[PDB]
Amino acid sequence: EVKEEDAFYSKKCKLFYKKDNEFKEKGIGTLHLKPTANQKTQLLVRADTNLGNILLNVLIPPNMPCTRTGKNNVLIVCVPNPPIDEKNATMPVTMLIRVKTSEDADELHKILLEKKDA
Repeated sequence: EVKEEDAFYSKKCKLFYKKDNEFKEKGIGTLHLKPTANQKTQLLVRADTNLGNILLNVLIPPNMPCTRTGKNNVLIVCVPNPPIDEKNATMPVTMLIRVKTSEDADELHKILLEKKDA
């Protein structure tokens, strides 16, 4: 039987932001998608390491572009919280999520589209 959990979509993955035409590992952790007080979806990512620190906590906006790269890779434009850049703080940054199975990637991208739809 399937256990109960707040987050409907939970899978391990690695975050990576684009800085100076390069990708830097933000921090290994697991993504947790769960509904918020509002009709919107809240995005949260817990650190894989023992230390349970928030890697990225933001709210899926109404307008968000999607970019599916490779087979098991996924890219999305969103505001990093906390923000890495001080000047571009307001402006979002490119983030890439590398999953274990190319299957998880597709699903992850698909869901998002639906989440942003409503």
